[PDB]
Amino acid sequence: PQITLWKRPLVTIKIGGQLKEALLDTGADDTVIEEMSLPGRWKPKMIGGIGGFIKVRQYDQIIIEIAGHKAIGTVLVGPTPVNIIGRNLLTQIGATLNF
Amino acid sequence: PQITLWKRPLVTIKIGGQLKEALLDTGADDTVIEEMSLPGRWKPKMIGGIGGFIKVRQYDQIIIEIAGHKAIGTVLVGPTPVNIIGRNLLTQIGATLNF
Ligand SMILES: CC(C)CN(C[C@@H](O)[C@H](Cc1ccccc1)NC(=O)O[C@H]1CO[C@H]2OCC[C@H]21)S(=O)(=O)c1ccc(N)cc1
Ligand SMILES: [Cl-]
Ligand SMILES: [Cl-]
Ligand code: NA
Repeated sequence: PQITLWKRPLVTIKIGGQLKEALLDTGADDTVIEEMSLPGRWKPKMIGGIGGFIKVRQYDQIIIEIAGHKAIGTVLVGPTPVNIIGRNLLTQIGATLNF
Repeated sequence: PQITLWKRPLVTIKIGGQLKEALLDTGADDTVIEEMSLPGRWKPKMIGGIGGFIKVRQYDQIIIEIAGHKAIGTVLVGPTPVNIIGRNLLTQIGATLNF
């Protein structure tokens, strides 16, 4: 698709068999989702955003569908205000910015 | 251009007579620039992201040149860690996300 930006670029994602809404976020290096259970081990990570830094749980090699496109990669879990799809998975679904 | 997302989508902007580097950020509703002076009136605002909120100054009807394309709109000024071009100005330069 070609998504304009007059509204937030929200899409449906599917992770752990559950549908969620997430924001396609070219300003995010990494994908960060609200608290949920994921399989396997996690590693610590700190990410910094507009109000400061937060701790998240880093899960690698997680299967996630984004707007109908399959991705398998790193998902950070923590107190993000909205689910955000960052560049690590936007590249997997072939997304580009165009103007 | 077409900008891939392997790296942060940074561009040069011109604002208030100054050249700055900024991030093309589809996850940002509004444009937020590090501290600088701008002409005219402003009003205080709080904006929130990962990490919490910051206080900014809201200036309306500001012209910015973004990668060579002129746009006008609201610019928030305050202690953001990165200059961000948000959707309010991305729309004006015809930016889309494509996959
Ligand atoms: C979290 C989003 C809903 C909103 N943010 C835009 C987002 O693109 C920020 C934009 C951003 C970018 C760098 C630093 C601070 C904020 N990215 C971000 O927090 O990404 C974090 C996850 O990946 C990491 O890579 C970047 C920092 C980490 S925001 O910076 O909080 C913000 C909120 C409101 C406005 N008007 C403008 C920006
Ligand atoms: Cl605006
Ligand atoms: Cl349009
Ligand atoms: Na003004």
